[PDB]
Amino acid sequence: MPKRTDIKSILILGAGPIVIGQACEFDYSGAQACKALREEGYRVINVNSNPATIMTDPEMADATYIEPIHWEVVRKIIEKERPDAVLPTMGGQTALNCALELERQGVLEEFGVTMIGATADAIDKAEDRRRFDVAMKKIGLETARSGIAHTMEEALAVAADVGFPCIIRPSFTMGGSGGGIAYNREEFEEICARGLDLSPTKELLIDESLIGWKEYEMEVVRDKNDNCIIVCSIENFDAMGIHTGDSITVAPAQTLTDKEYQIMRNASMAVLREIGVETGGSNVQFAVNPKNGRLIVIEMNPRVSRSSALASKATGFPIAKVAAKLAVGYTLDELMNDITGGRTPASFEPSIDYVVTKIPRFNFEKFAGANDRLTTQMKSVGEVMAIGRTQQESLQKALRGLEVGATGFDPKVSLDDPEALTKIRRELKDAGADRIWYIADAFRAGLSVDGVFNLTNIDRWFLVQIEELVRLEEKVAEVGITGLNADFLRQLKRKGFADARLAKLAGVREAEIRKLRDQYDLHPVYKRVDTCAAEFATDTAYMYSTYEEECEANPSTDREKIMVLGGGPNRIGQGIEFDYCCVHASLALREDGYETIMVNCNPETVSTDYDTSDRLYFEPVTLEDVLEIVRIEKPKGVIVQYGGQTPLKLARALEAAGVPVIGTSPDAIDRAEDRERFQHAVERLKLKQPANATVTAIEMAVEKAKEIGYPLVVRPSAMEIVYDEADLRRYFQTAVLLDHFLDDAVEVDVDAICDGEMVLIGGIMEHIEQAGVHSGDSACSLPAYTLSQEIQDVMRQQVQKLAFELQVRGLMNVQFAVKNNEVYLIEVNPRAARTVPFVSKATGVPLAKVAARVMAGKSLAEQGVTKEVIPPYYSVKEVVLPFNKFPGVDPLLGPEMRSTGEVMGVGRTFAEAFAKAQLGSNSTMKKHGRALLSVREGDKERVVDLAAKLLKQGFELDATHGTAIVLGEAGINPRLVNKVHEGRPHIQDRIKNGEYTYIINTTSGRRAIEDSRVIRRSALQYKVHYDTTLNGGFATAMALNADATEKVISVQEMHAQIK
Amino acid sequence: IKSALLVLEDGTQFHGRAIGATGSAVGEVVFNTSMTGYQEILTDPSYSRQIVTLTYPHIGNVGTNDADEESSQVHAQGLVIRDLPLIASNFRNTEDLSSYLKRHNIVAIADIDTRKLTRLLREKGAQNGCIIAGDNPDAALALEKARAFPGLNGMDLAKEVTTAEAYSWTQGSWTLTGGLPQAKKEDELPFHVVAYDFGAKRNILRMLVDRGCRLTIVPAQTSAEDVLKMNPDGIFLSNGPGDPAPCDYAITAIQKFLETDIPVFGICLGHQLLALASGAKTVKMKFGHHGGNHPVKDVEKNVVMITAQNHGFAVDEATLPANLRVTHKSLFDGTLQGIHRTDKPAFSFQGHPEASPAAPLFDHFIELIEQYRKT
Ligand SMILES: Nc1ncnc2c1ncn2[C@@H]1O[C@H](COP(=O)(O)OP(=O)(O)O)[C@@H](O)[C@H]1O
Ligand SMILES: Nc1ncnc2c1ncn2[C@@H]1O[C@H](COP(=O)(O)OP(=O)(O)O)[C@@H](O)[C@H]1O
Ligand SMILES: CC[N+](CC)(CC)CC
Ligand SMILES: NCCC[C@H](N)C(=O)O
Ligand SMILES: [Cl-]
Ligand SMILES: [Cl-]
Ligand SMILES: [Cl-]
Ligand SMILES: [Cl-]
Ligand SMILES: [Cl-]
Ligand SMILES: [Cl-]
Ligand SMILES: [K+]
Ligand SMILES: [K+]
Ligand SMILES: [K+]
Ligand SMILES: [K+]
Ligand SMILES: [K+]
Ligand SMILES: [K+]
Ligand SMILES: [Mn+2]
Ligand SMILES: [Mn+2]
Ligand SMILES: [Mn+2]
Repeated sequence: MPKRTDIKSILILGAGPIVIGQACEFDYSGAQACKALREEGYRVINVNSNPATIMTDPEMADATYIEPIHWEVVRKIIEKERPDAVLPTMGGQTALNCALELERQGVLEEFGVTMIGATADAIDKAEDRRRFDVAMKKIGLETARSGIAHTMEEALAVAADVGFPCIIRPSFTMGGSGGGIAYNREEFEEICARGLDLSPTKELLIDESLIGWKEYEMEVVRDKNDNCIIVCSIENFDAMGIHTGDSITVAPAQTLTDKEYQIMRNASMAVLREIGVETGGSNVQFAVNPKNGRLIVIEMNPRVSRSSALASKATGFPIAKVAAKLAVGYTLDELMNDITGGRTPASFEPSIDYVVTKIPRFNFEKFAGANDRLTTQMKSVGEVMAIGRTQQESLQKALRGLEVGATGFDPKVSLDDPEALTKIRRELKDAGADRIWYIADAFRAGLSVDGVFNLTNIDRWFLVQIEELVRLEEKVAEVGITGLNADFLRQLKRKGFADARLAKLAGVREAEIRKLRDQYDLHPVYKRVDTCAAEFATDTAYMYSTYEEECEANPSTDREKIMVLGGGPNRIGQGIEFDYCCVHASLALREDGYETIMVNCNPETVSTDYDTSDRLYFEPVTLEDVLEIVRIEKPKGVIVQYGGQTPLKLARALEAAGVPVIGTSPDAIDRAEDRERFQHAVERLKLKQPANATVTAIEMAVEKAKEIGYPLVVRPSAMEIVYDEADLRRYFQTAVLLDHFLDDAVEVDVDAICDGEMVLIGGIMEHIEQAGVHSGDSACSLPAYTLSQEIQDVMRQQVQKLAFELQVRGLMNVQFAVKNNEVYLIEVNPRAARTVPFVSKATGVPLAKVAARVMAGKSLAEQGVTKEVIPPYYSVKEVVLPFNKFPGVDPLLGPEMRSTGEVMGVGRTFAEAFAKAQLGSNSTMKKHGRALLSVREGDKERVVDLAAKLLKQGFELDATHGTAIVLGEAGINPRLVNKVHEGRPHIQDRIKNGEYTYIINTTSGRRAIEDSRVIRRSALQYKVHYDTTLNGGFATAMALNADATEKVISVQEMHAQIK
Repeated sequence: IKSALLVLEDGTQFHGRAIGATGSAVGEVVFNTSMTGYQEILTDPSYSRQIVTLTYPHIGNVGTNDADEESSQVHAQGLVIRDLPLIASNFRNTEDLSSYLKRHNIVAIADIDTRKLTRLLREKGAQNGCIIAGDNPDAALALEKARAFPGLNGMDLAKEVTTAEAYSWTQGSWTLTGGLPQAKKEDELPFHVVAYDFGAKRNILRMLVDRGCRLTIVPAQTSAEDVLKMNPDGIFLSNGPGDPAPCDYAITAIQKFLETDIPVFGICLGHQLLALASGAKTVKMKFGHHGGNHPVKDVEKNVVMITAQNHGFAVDEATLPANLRVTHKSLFDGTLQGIHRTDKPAFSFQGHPEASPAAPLFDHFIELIEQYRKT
């Protein structure tokens, strides 16, 4: 059947802020869904609280809502837009979850909204773990022996039954959220308590262990006619027991016989039929006993996911696009296959002639105290993908593309460490993020394949391959550079060894390997992705590098090309924000007429959607890889300022190699990025910077420290604030630059553009949290909500001075600190910053598109973008922290960034924006109850007011000793509460018992912090809203006066208010 | 350094590594897009005189096992792949690939640009080639032998693989649990089908059994007369290698059954013969259909099937006789995939049906055979 006509308008539910387990994939999927529907004449309405998405770009849809993803809010949206249908499968579990709440609240009924893609019942059937398990048995498919639990006593009873270790999986969660592996009763109660609480349906599924079996996934699509295809198969590298998202995985499956494959493929299909997925895609997970092919169904996700994005990139089959069309009545046979120049229908099973490898990206180093072992709950923050003709080639390219400083299998331990074998063993038995490297070290340390297998359960098929790489590395080391003859070098390159890894081996410079390659004329070729193993030609240029004979790049000799360097896998501090800019650069210059080439290997992004650019090279963003492209494309210009730190770091080298880098020069970038160079410029400019010093030795610091003046920011050559001499030392022990810490100052970010002729202020954002709390983790407002115009004008002027002095050409970002009516410079980032997307959304100006043009040669005047835009509404940005993923961490803000994502709040007043932002951030704040106050000395003065504002709003108060004393003297007599050591009952008790609905807790001083840790941890565990800064608490107070569900506005409308 | 080299008629050279027997192999070169199932492809008679190129780079990850043998032997002239894995890793493997190829005395080459090859074959259609594995492969020789090859156009290949003397097969399908079952006893199979071994695959047979069919496999040329003599609930024309065209023998026979109200079911090559005997005409494809992800529509039901294809020629839909109704077409290329006699109990499928435990096809056959005995 063709497109449905009893439907005109469709509401698409977005995923919300990026978090671990639910990331970019949904902006990729969401955009695809918009695109798809919009191409089919539907009127599209969508909601997504996350501004850094392409999906929320006004030009992508009819009605765009950047509002808190709360059912009430959505209700308002439904009531105001009257969508005929609702597509809830393109937005993670947020979207599933919301769809179902809406439906449960009768909102859908009330407005006649039909749910498409997947019905509510089907979703439930898959998301309710008990139902799911009942379906499989109904279908005769096997599952782990298990029990459902709604309570702890039930949980324990299941546990007695299945034994330890056992696996815990909550209903209505994903990415292992709220789950884990229990090896003992203790662990068991902890995880169960957590998942029962996190489960939207307060339900757990508890299984017996299959730890170590092989883990597989299949991507399935099914139309209303019952047509049904496997888009992709995935074999996990890491065994069952480590979440698919935290595992290294490959496409396609490698160790199943055709017979097992078919059985798995039949099962997958049946699973979809039983669940009821009739018009969309689904991911089916299985477990296979390597010893006898025994197959067990694990779960199913009735929607798009991180695997389907991966699968889509892996095969060139746009899962979400197709699915968005099935949603509207189309059938597979009716749709054309995207990359094969519409020459074949979408109704077929892809076939690939290469190997795809995906590697998760972690950020453990940002989480002190965190359990860093891999388990069933996702802990990764991103992922990289690679394509190679061989698994070997595939894997090594992924490694080098991970952005973790590896060049392949770089060693972790020393050959001569007598303890190594022991470290290795550990790392192998109990996997961490580094395991892959330890596997190579094991082979260097003399462990056999069988020995590694046994500790890891990783299929030998894989293991032997790594071992063979090692032995090749060893030869490299023997023979050295002299042994690096064409045949050998070619061999090595075929197994994907990087010039750099080889260079370390032969003890020479990466550049020397590169030269050798030039000499020998040993360069890679480019294959194209086509979904069909070359059975049909493709008119798409989606390419990957390999060492083979025939090249398919066929670059145009025709146009002026522009290259955009992507950021690689996402990481904390390096997220979707940068990718958004990349996409815009591309869209804008393509539209302008250039041939746009995109270089990136992040499977979750829109950047890596072949639709996004003219040419896509799905490759590691490194010097080697880039140069090879440049070599053949001979581009007019290369943009290195939009992908974050990754491309930023390649800048000098690229230019050194003759690459035509456009926009702010690499040297200019350096001026800003190098502290010294930087202080000189400030000096030159006669600006104000905090006092600083570079200290080598201890005593040197203590002294210098006396000059500078405490407190101080201790940034090495992981940051820290030291208050005194003792502190100084104190740090010194545990642990360099030294900067006076600007206490009680307001932090501001400013995004601007410079074309060498003029400077455009994109936006001035005032942080809620003061300087000392990383900008990446601070909430902020555009326009500022407390700074004077006077002082903003001063920052404006400094921005201009700096722009010119540094020779910025494109985007720039400036960070100041305001104290006592004085502006202080904190730093300059001569490139696109993470606030860019938010600023664009808030001001209606696509800065990235503008700066890109500038970079390419079109001035600000020529473009007609020369005046700063100050919107008529407030825009507030709030963040989302991953602390709940790492209970061992003290959920406290500070000078280092830990947030994974962000949302935006739009309001008539600051209070209103803030309120929306806060709700959007998944805050459990309530407009009534008892508040706990426990603040540091410095805050003792302003607290009174806070206490009073809380009192007015109808809250009751509790406070700890010192705080109480202060409040008493001010006339406020809170109910006294015991510090844990003080006695009972104390805070933990009270927090634990639900006594609080809000907590305000501030702390200054390493030791004072370590002490108060317990308040913060309980607050988090118990879901009580908490603020760790006084500014924050005030903001929360203001928000009490507002109603985030009162009014909604589309982005079109917001923009339309701009004069 | 155990060299190997594959040369195309056209002079295109591919240098790689020997991973099979020492020697030379010549034949028409084809590409198969299947990601799994290499063993089954190799042991398919459909591949006689053919040089098989597998698009999926790693070939042999699971080793081999008898159960995965589709015939009593390796019918592939040679094997061209990109990478031969270091090990085989599957609970079912009984012998690594290299070892197996050696045993079956097959000349295989590894380490070449299969993708480039594939594109060639696809762009300029099939080609005859020669593989040379040994000490100092002679490119000129290889080119020679390549050019020298007759060709498959107009080659009756069915005669070369068919069995010598008829026989019974009462073996059904494999199971994970049961593996290959024991052969059923005659009184255990309702129906009695006579299968024309045009180089048929073990799967299909097990499938017919699975459906109550006790079968008597007969050689290619066997005479309808001789056939008709066994009072067969039905007749089945198996899959096989080469050109159907020159198999006058079977055509003749076929027509003979066609006068009868006996149910006739053809698969692949047999699908072409039926066609022929029904008056239609067969063409030789540019590169053919080789793989396991081929979309085929059942025009009648408007439903798509993902199938397994292993054909070099096809039946011309333009030159069909009115007594031939089109039952299936290829979604990839429109080609004809199946037909039924408007006037008789005879129909066929181009693809190669497979067990769940196609079925529709198969079932029909049975219902047809029943209707016939119910008469
Ligand atoms: N019985 C089991 N034994 C061992 N590991 C298991 C078992 N069930 C699931 N797992 C592991 O836990 C993971 C997450 O379970 P899954 O059902 O996929 O949850 P989610 O919906 O959160 O992704 C799997 O990818 C696998 O590594
Ligand atoms: N001297 C200082 N006084 C106060 N806060 C500062 C000072 N130096 C840095 N900060 C804080 O540390 C954060 C990180 O410093 P910055 O130089 O911007 O680091 P990064 O390179 O990580 O962006 C700022 O956003 C701010 O909260
Ligand atoms: C996974 C995203 N959440 C559940 C769907 C948790 C933050 C949004 C509330
Ligand atoms: N703006 C960052 C999140 C703030 C968190 N409520 C805290 O106060 O620590
Ligand atoms: Cl979740
Ligand atoms: Cl078992
Ligand atoms: Cl050598
Ligand atoms: Cl930034
Ligand atoms: Cl933890
Ligand atoms: Cl080659
Ligand atoms: K409706
Ligand atoms: K599920
Ligand atoms: K896994
Ligand atoms: K701040
Ligand atoms: K910085
Ligand atoms: K070669
Ligand atoms: Mn799931
Ligand atoms: Mn899962
Ligand atoms: Mn900064």
